Amino acid sequence: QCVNLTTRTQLPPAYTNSFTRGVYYPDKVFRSSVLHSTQDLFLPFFSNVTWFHAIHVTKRFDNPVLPFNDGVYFASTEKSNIIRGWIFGTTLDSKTQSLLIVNNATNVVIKVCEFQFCNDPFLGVYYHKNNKSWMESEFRVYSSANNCTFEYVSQPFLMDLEGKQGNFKNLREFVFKNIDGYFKIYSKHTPINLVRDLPQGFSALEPLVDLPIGINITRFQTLLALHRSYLTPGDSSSGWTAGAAAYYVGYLQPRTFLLKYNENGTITDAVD
Amino acid sequence: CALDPLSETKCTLKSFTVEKGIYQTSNFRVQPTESIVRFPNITNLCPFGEVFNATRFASVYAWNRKRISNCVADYSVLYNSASFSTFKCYGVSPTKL
Amino acid sequence: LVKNKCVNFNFNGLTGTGVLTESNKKFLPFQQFGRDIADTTDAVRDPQTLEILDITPCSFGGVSVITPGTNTSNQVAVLYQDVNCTEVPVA
Amino acid sequence: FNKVTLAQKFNGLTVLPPLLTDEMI
Ligand SMILES: *[C@@H]1O[C@H](CO)[C@@H](O[C@@H]2O[C@H](CO)[C@@H](O)[C@H](O)[C@H]2NC(C)=O)[C@H](O)[C@H]1NC(C)=O
Ligand SMILES: *[C@@H]1O[C@H](CO)[C@@H](O)[C@H](O)[C@H]1NC(C)=O
Ligand SMILES: *[C@@H]1O[C@H](CO)[C@@H](O)[C@H](O)[C@H]1NC(C)=O
Ligand SMILES: *[C@@H]1O[C@H](CO)[C@@H](O)[C@H](O)[C@H]1NC(C)=O
Ligand SMILES: *[C@@H]1O[C@H](CO)[C@@H](O)[C@H](O)[C@H]1NC(C)=O
Ligand SMILES: *[C@@H]1O[C@H](CO)[C@@H](O)[C@H](O)[C@H]1NC(C)=O
Repeated sequence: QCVNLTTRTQLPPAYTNSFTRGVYYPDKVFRSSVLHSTQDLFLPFFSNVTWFHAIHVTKRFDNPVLPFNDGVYFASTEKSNIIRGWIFGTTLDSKTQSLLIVNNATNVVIKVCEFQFCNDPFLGVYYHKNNKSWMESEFRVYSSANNCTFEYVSQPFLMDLEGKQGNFKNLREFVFKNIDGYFKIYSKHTPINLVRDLPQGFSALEPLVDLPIGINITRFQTLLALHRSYLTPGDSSSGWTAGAAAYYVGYLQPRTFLLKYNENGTITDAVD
Repeated sequence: CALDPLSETKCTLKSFTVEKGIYQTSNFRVQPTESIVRFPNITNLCPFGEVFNATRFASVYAWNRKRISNCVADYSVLYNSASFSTFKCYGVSPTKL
Repeated sequence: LVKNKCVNFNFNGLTGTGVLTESNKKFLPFQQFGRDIADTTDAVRDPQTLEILDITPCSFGGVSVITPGTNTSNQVAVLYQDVNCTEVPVA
Repeated sequence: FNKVTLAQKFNGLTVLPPLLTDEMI
């Protein structure tokens, strides 16, 4: 069973120019104090990025479909790990295979099967009286899974044991690609201080995990995490609550890029 | 033209006498001693041991299915032991991994 | 592996000829083989011990003969253009 | 001398030192 949530009126898409952001290492080769020119697919230096409101304030819910177009930029300024899951595939039903990328406090699970995704799926967590703790269930997103051709357990990259530090929020950026039947994911953790989510500071993006899965990918959809609404023992109600969060989605494009490598091999600056 | 360096200069200059000076006669190039190879470690071996050495089995009509992927295979540990009755394959030689 | 000896290395994913020596340059935890200007394989990281090795083309050069002249003597002296004295008798 | 900055060895290319070194020049 899936909980359905749609709104007749659609929130208009916001915009942001995403100053000088979205550069990753095209390869895994090392150069020392060299300026190298590469021909690959990068986010344009000054382009239009769509700032989506996953939850808008009681509160509105929306995780709209975003076309892939051989590359997607992703970043957010979540503080309570609201954004947890990624969904890629062709039709996101049992008809064809699909990719689910989810993570919890323990480990990351990457799993490609003939997933039967709900039309409006969200991640739900509830308190376990027997375990005296909180756990996560991925059955809220998919009901039945068959022909599972890939399993993966890895260290988490999104959660921290420290928790919220206050105004010292941390910005996380991801970049996905699909070349030669390989699903490549990049990431980078960078602190921020300014109110605007994407600052002028430029930082490289380091590879995290490569996946040798051959699947036709043309559509992707983001996922959100929600907490169970708990009331007094004398009251009985069903609902889910979560904090407001937002994320940025930009589309890559074939461009010619010049990257400046320092002596130690870390990218310091680039020009379009 | 292949016995003494002076004769090599004589051959390269195409003369029986050589004037005082310097001349470049041949190119000297070393060769590798042997060919070496290197590959990453042997980690995440195929879980054939945990399956073949299982404590209990399942019924034929309800045969259990195990999925093995994204891991290194080592078939030597399979055919090495002469403790089997029927070793049959379809479409692939065990010795041509 | 063998160090400071000309060998035909075949590392993971790339093949070439050269020499293997101790390194001082440090890679990043996600990189495999270094490079330099003109995009030639300059260094390769060892997949086993997470160590780096520089790659240098095999020693080579043109020979030259010091001849005082046929009419003055027969003694000669052979000169290699740029070779360390340890690896002269190879060819 | 300190105002002039950038010749490397390669597969088939070499560089020969000049007869007159910088000190003798
Ligand atoms: C790959 O495997 C080799 C051998 O199994 C590992 O070599 C060990 O390296 C450590 C370094 O501290 C030595 O103390 C050991 O004596 C070496 N041998 C063994 C058997 O452990 C090597 O570390 C492995 N590399 C990776 C990246 O896993
Ligand atoms: C309600 O949920 C079902 C189950 O996915 C879905 O088929 C249907 O379109 C939803 N309707 C509305 C109005 O949200
Ligand atoms: C580069 O590496 C050297 C040697 O470890 C170090 O002294 C220097 O601070 C590093 N530079 C940067 C920008 O990290
Ligand atoms: C099962 O265990 C025995 C005893 O250690 C061992 O000799 C044999 O190789 C094992 N079989 C497999 C398939 O690992
Ligand atoms: C004999 O050799 C000397 C080398 O010192 C040379 O200068 C001289 O020209 C030679 N004689 C003849 C006749 O070539
Ligand atoms: C030649 O190789 C030896 C070997 O150790 C070394 O000690 C010496 O410094 C080298 N000389 C030159 C000019 O490279």
